[PDB]
Amino acid sequence: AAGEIDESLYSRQLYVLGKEAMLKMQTSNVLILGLKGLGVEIAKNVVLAGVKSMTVFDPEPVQLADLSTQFFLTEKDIGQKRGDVTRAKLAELNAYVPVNVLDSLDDVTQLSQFQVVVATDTVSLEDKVKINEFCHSSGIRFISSETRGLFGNTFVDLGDEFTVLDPTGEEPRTGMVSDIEPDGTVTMLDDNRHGLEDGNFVRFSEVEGLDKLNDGTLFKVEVLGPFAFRIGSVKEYGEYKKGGIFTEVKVPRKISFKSLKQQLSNPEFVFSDFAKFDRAAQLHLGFQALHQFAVRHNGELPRTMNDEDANELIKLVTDLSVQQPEVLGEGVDVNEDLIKELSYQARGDIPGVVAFFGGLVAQEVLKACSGKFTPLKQFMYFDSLESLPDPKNFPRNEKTTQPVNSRYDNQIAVFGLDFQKKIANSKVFLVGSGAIGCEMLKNWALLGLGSGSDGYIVVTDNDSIEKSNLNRQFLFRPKDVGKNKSEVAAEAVCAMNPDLKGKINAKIDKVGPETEEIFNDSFWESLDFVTNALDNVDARTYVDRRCVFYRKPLLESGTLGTKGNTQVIIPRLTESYSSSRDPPEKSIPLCTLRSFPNKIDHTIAWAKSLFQGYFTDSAENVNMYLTQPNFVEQTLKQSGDVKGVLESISDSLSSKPHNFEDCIKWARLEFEKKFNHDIKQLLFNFPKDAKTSNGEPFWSGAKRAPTPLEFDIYNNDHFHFVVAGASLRAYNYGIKSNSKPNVDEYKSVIDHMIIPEFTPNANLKIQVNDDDPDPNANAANGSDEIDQLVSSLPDPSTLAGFKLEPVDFEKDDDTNHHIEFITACSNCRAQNYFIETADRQKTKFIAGRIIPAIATTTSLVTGLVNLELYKLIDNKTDIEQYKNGFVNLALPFFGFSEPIASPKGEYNNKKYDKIWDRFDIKGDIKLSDLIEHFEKDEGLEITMLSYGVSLLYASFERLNLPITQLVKLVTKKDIPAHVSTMILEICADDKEGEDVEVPFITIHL
Ligand SMILES: Nc1ncnc2c1ncn2[C@@H]1O[C@H](COP(=O)(O)OP(=O)(O)OP(=O)(O)O)[C@@H](O)[C@H]1O
Ligand SMILES: [Cl-]
Ligand SMILES: [K+]
Ligand SMILES: [Mg+2]
Ligand SMILES: [Mg+2]
Ligand SMILES: [Mg+2]
Repeated sequence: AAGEIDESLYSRQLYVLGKEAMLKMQTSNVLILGLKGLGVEIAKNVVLAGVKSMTVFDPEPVQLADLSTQFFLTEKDIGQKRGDVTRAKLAELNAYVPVNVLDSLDDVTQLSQFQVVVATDTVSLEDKVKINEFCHSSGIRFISSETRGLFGNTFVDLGDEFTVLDPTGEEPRTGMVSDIEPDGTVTMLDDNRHGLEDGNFVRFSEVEGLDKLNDGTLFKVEVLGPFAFRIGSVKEYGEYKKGGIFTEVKVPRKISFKSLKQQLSNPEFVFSDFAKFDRAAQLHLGFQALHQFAVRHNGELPRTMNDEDANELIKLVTDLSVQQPEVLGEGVDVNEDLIKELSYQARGDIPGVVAFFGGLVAQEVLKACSGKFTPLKQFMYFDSLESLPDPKNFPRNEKTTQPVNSRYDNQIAVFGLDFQKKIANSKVFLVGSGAIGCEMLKNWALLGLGSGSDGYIVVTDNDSIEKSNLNRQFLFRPKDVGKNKSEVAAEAVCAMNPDLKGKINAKIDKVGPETEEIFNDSFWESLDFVTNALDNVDARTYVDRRCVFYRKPLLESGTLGTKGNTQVIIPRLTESYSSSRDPPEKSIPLCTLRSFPNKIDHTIAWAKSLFQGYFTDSAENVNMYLTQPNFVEQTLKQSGDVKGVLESISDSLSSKPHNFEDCIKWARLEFEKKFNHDIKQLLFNFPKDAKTSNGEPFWSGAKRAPTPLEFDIYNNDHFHFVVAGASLRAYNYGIKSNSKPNVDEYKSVIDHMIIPEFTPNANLKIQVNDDDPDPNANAANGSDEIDQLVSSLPDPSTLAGFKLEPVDFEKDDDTNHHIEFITACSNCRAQNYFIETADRQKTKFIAGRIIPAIATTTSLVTGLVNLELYKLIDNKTDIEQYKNGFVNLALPFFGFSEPIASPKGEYNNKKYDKIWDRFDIKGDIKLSDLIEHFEKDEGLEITMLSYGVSLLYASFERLNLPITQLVKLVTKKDIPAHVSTMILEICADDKEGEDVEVPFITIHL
């Protein structure tokens, strides 16, 4: 099993961590001490990630209050040992990870069986120090974490010696160079930014004239603006001539950690929130004081909301400040109000805080196992005090926060009973049931959100469960693959908290325009707020627009590998998701794709397009030509690529295969065309020694002169191009004939083919720049030469019943030849242009647009969302109380900012909210009266009334049609069915005679 990773399970996580880090993880034995909510959350993430084994220690009996955040305990478990009852449920998370229970820790030498030891808040500070001393002195990595109500911390001690092998997890930077001067000044090609920072290291390739500079030697970077950097003298290597590519290399970094005992008096802090810098040292003394309080008082924490205990904690912190003078520093007084809240909340057990630290700490465990990413060094403290409701609405005292003998006692401890009841009675829509959705439903189950008679949860997701989902969608099991995500998730969390039984309406509908009959006005209007758990801009933007329309708050969030974000959208207050979006990533120039690739990303895009044309569009165009009597006529109206469409039909029918041998021949001939003849044609038009107008080499920089390929069936890429191409063609034409192709079989067919020789077309123009005109446009064909191709098409009557079967691209079925073809095809073109070839996993990442994902980040971001949710429940209108988050666990880095206020505008002298305000019109008004009323009371000379894309009115004949009739007219005579409201968008002029931006209209039918 050594060295093997199950890519079909770990696919998305492999794109975060890499194979080497996971191989180190699969050798590491982890021990977690304490299996309340914090411990089980950490264990859940580490077991999903795949370590060698997980061992849990917790002999304490389950009590009902433990269920606040321990999602694997049930009321039937009370009195049993937490470790014992949790082991079997953790074991079900990942069959590759054995989960054991450690019965006793009296003998500390047992720790020597483990590589990483995690001490949660069940471990006293006295025991944490003893355990850390044993781990530190033995070479065992040590991590501890504690949560106390809305506060928490983590401590990391990986020993005297630890090597970071990759500090960031980012793709290495690369770039093309146009000069390296004798002093090492490197000039970037054209406008290309290097993207490097001082102190980075690079190696070089293709630098002609400097020979051994390309041998993998590393050079330390001194940046000289964003388009040049310096590497020190290169005189010893020669004299630059031309060419070159730099590649950033991450070098190992040896670091050293101090023990817990040393760090108690002289801590090294990583801050979680730059608005709260000064709180870290205060909380550092406070968390210690809580332990001292417990040793005084028979192991008990301060009493909930108890002011006597709080005053005692403050004195403990004061005394400790004198013993630990370097913590606060000189002249800094104890923040007594802060310590008071810590005392008041010490017993609290809050799902969002547990999820935040569970995700952070589990990732630190994986860093400890692997050397991947930069460990936290060494203390981080956190609070989410902004989550507290306004005491005017929900007073906090010993009466309101007292236990009621329920699983929620330690959330009540913080928020009070009435606030928890308001959570129970909340009405929420969750859009999506994947990674964030599953974690979200778990958090809500622990909150009891929707368990109240007036509350409920709706969750919708049209997708089914797939194997790779299981790595981070922890409510799903191997047996659940193929079932509907939302339905399985709802059932799973109601087992975790039967209080939610019957309160989760699991739907399998896709959210978007086509389901507004389902998600109608009554549906949205009833909601308290909406939570997104989506993975695409279209769905996120659509939900955002509904939330704006219905003025519902929206909780947005996302992850990308180790990075994540949260966004709070509040009606009449903040920007929305849509207005905050970033302009799209610039696309690859078409000439670069078509003729001058220089990165594997370019050859993969090209190969994916060829795949689409060969095996999807070609088949569809045939079927349409055979089925629609007007196809040819339509194809000149619709056009786009008339020449290409008609040629594909003619090719598809004239060269139809009769057996599998015919498909092999076809694929071998396409190999010759794409990787030999077309390349000789390019070189005919642009000889290797050709010059531009200004006498410089045409083939320089981003233009890499290719060499045609001579087919070699022992080259893996040539072989698999033909295998995959033939199999997909055989699929197209319903031919049948092996998962293992036989090289000798294929070789016998190909060996006996006659391969047409290349003859150049000497009258072609190939586009060099995208600014230049397009030689291969419909305008570049001619209205006369298409007739030949049309009349040469066989009439459908000669092909009765003939049908081609189009391929639907599926990146995640490794037996279907899709990624095989794209990888081989890409790599053959990479061979043409001397680009390094890529394996199937990288090709699948790019061609499939897979998003790197891991449960640690998913759980952490979800925790942060639920800390903002508390603020919706209190109807907070102070924008300064909300927190938009950005996280990068690689670093680790945490940043928070208050949301951005909605832009405000003026159609002069009237102030409006450019996002949330609109004109509400009662009734199906006649067009003329609507135009009038804008002049009457809004003083607007309306100039463009549009419904969706079309313009119902434009000043560039005359209508007295009620809007509902007007829309029918211009939308090909369709009848609105369930529509009670209609959104219209206006362009207008103001009383001063000037065009103004104006809010949209709602027609209430
Ligand atoms: N318009 C929509 N309506 C409802 N659910 C949606 C919509 N668009 C996307 N989703 C859901 O959002 C969820 C996003 O979760 P996530 O991306 O973790 O899972 P996934 O897409 O199956 O995994 P992967 O991206 O790794 O294949 C998906 O389950 C997806 O079905
Ligand atoms: Cl390359
Ligand atoms: K020519
Ligand atoms: Mg400098
Ligand atoms: Mg999916
Ligand atoms: Mg997805």
